[PDB]
Amino acid sequence: MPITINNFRYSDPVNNDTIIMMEPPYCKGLDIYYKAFKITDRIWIVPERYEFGTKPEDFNPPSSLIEGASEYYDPNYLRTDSDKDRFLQTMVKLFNRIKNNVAGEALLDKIINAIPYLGNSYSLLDKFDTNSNSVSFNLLEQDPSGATTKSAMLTNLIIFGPGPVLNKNEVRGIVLRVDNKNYFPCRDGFGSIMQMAFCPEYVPTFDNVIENITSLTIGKSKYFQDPALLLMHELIHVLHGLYGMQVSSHEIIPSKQEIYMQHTYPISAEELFTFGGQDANLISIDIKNDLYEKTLNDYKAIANKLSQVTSCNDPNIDIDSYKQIYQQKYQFDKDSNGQYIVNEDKFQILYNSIMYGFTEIELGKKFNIKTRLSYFSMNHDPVKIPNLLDDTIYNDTEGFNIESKDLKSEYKGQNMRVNTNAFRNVDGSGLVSKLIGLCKLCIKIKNEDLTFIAEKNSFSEEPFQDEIVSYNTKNKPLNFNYSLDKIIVDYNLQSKITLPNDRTTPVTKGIPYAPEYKSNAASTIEIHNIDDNTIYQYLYAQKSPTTLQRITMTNSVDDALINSTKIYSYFPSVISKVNQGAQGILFLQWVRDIIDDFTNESSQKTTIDKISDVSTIVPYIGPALNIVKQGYEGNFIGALETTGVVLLLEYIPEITLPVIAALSIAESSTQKEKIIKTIDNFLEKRYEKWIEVYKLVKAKWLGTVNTQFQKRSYQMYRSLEYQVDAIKKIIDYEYKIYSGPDKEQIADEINNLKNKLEEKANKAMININIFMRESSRSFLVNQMINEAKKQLLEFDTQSKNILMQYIKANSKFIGITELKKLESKINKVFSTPIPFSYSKNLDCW
Amino acid sequence: QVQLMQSGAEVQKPGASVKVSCQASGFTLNNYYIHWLRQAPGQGFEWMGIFNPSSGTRTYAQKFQGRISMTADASTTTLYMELSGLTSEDAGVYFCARIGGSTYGRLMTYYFDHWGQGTVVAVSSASTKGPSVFPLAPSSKSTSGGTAALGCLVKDYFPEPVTVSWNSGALTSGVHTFPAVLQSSGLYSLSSVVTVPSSSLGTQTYICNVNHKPSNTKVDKRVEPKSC
Amino acid sequence: VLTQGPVTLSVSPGGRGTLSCRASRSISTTLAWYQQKPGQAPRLLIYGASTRATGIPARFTGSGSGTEFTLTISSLQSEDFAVYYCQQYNDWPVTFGQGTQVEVKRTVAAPSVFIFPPSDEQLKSGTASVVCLLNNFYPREAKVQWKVDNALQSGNSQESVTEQDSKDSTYSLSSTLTLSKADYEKHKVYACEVTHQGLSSPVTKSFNRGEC
Repeated sequence: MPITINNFRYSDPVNNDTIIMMEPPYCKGLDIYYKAFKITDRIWIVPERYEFGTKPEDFNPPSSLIEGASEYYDPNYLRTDSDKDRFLQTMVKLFNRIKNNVAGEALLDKIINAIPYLGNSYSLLDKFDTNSNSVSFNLLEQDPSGATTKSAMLTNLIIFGPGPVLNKNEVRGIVLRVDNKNYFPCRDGFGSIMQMAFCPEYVPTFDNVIENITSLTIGKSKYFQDPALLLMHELIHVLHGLYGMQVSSHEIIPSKQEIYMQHTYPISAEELFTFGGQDANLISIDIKNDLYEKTLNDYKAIANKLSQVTSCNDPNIDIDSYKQIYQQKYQFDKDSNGQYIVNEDKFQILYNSIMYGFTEIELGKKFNIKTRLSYFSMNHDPVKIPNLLDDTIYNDTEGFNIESKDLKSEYKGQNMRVNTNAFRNVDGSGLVSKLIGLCKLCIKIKNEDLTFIAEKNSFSEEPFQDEIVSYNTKNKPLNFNYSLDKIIVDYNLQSKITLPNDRTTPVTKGIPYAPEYKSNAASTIEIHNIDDNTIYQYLYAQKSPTTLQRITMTNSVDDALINSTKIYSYFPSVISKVNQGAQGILFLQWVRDIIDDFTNESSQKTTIDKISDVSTIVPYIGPALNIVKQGYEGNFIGALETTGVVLLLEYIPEITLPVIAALSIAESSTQKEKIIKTIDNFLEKRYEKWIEVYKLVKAKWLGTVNTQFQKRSYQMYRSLEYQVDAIKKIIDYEYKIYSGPDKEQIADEINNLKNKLEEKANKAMININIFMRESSRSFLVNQMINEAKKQLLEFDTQSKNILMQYIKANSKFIGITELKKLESKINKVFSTPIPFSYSKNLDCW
Repeated sequence: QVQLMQSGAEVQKPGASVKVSCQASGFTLNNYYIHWLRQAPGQGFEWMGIFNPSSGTRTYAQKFQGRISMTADASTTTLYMELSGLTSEDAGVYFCARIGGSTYGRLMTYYFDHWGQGTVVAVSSASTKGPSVFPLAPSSKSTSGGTAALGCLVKDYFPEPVTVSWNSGALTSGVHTFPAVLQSSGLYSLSSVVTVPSSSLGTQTYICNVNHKPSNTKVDKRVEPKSC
Repeated sequence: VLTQGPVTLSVSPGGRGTLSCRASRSISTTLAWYQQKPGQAPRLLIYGASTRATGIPARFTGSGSGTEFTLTISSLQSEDFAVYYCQQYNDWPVTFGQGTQVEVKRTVAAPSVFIFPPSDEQLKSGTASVVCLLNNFYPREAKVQWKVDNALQSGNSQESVTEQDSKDSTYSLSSTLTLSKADYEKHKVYACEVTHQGLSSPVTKSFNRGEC
């Protein structure tokens, strides 16, 4: 039962077994061969740069980017045979790391045993079609006399090296060509081959600002990601494509109108389900039903397609062995006649296990690997891990968080302020980013510190149309989740099903076209000329000069911008002393009244009696981020009492809804007695819509009004870092000029109080994070929920006057049976609304 | 009961030092902003300085910057005000004021609701001088509209007050003790008058008891009519 | 800065008043009002432009538009005679107004003026101080003028106090004239001339070296 991982060096000879001479799909029929290695069952590795559909100039670093975060370019990566052996030995160690945990051992088992359907929507109904490049590749087998031979091989996954971009990893299905259209068998439930362009050395980076839990000794720090977790992330897409459930529609497009908005690629609904967490209700409950019904129609078509098979093209393939494998893969049943049918009860378990089973957050808890909690957390510049083959840095059982080196606790193995021996910075020669300009003095801002806002057209409007109720209308499940522990329990109970010999007949029938590389390169930087001061001029004025020179602070933002030595600040009394030159007095009173000066100007907390949900209000948000109302220069509390929490937004949204169409009843036939099930479906579908729009309003908040709240916390963290770093340099200049006899003894006490600055700046971020998180909860549960509840109380009295008119029409069938007189008092739950659950739906009874 | 008490100012000289104190009683002190404020003999209110509960944050108004300092002791429930380099524009009454609602978390920005009673800062160049006491007689230019008029003129004295009282306190009707006049050489002067019957002047005896407490100079000064 | 000009304001008892507090754009914070008498500690009337604490009666309240604020009081009494201050902030500290003293009911009272010659004791020590006493007068506005025979000596070694209110709701003042030896014996008469326009009333008292 345990999975085996093979070992080889790149210089090992071809054996026509685990080491072959490949022909990748998109090389069908060109006689171009690359060396491949079988890492395990149905998985191969090709140490080559992904160069399909590309130009040699695409691998060069451009001047600026078109969309997304920073990208690193290097044409010389994976070039020599020493780089390919470095790539081969690293991938073996990452697969051993995944194997040594039962969560990763179950993920590999699902991928290996999910072989794709021989055939698709444009194959023949009576035969298995193992004769397209989308299911078969070729290899060349030499004899002792150097005489080659053409053969084929079946496989599920092939891992290459990275493309022009190194720190982005991809996974992809094979497109087909039919009547001049693109077609993916990995999206119709058939499955196909999934190819990887993986790079293990260059990893992304995140921080620790937003999270609720906070430790005063840990503070705020940045972290880098485990490449093993970056690989399992890349196997679930293969699992999704092997089952043919790749999603591609109901994407989300960002907004590209204002300047403070972020330009990125459209977020797909394939990527939000894989990551997991609270960013999974980003898709509304109504789209998840559309995706569920599509796969059900696809698997139903496969069941009928699999029942009419009689033969194949390869004369040696036993036709009975495969039909038991795909009744096992697709969870099919048999009727009394022998045809395969779809058991919906077994389909719901299988569909939830693939889409909402394996996530990166769940796999990170099982592997003790630290992950970000929000898809919208800040991404920094990527780093590289040069010593993955060093067990003192990374082993196949703990990764970077080794316990024998006190690195497992608090994920210090990934902390960049602690484990400095594990990562190195990338040279700026290949690192390319997208910069925006604010001229007013021109400043450049990256494409990662802005704020992601999407569009309104990207969100479903189906929960607004006409839904027709009948007698045979079923219920929506409203259940789209699956526990990872349940997958591990079922995996241990499995019987070892065996795959057949994966050798077949050569390929003769593909087409060797690769989809063209979509470029991201841009020639020029977008330059914005504005009139007024935005939030980024306020943050730029707080930056300290990178020189040991006299510095002062001022309350004028224009003085700090023009003058080099002057810095903008929003703590009035703190500016009183740092400018005062302490002459003739000890640093005891001078320095202490500078440390705890910042203490009681930073952790400021208040409440507003009009706003009951927010328990902590930080007043100095306004003056530090230029969040001010007309006629409120500094009166941040007075502007909050009038406008409300909407003032913190950079971008006010429309909070209304159009119209929620009444339900209609079309089952007029009362030919059979006790047709009252039509009443039950009308009550059940009434309850569903009240959950649909709710989770469709919970969907727009996560994608438009829960990102400007998060970035106020990031912008507050930078300002608090600018203010603290300024004070810590203000105090060093007066210390070098200080010429006192006690100077040598009080040195440790001076540095002891500079660490007190971070301790109070962290306590301030605790109040700020509670501010922005509760204010984000106060703009949902009140306003637009009360604007969801507003005219959803209208569809109710618009569906009783249709129901009771349907009840009054077929009234002569339900009387004198304790049914009609009962179902008029039953209309009390109709006076009761179904409330909202922000987080957990608690039931104390 | 909630109370602040203040103490530690008298009469000083230019450029000396003094130190003033503000001891609370009735709440948890270590949770409130506490200001210092003042008032000059004639001008209106002027904020001087605030400190913060954590013996922490503090600013000063421009007119005393670098010349004064604020600090506190979180273990003796006292805060203080240092004055250094005193001039003739620093006299006046000073208050310490805590801000209210700091029970709901100390770091409230802008508030206050309760001062104490205030002690007098006094700075000047003259010295502590006992007063020259002289009679003030009735005569026909100011007598007998039914009643007469006398008094005692206290002459040339420094720090106020002067407790004035007639014939060992057995005469407190018809009393007018006028406010003091601040002259041009820093020394003060007030007089007390009584309004008495004028036909018995000669048979009853009118004494004024002058007390200059900050100088230990007690005078008893009879006053009787004359006959030019 | 916070302007409360004019620094005074008067209204009959039991009516409606307004005290204004003009600021600028370099303010825009909360404002507090404060009733104040010099023999007592200041009292918090209004805080936060509007909020009023428990214990302040139902007469004190206000508003605040743009860069200006005001204090409003209802049903004035005699105890409301006090000084009122508005207290704002900027990007640095606390900032107070110049303050506004509110007068209420008043009646016209003529001053009682007694002059004294120099006594027999001061001329044998060399000095010669001349005293003019005014009391029991209202309004608190009065002009004091000194004269030698017929020549004015206003400001020539003259010290005059500012009118201060007595516990009888009437004002009193004093006025001293310093001289040498000759100047009392050299002239035929001095005179203390006061002027109180409560009834357009000037009254003059004189004395003279031993005119017995």
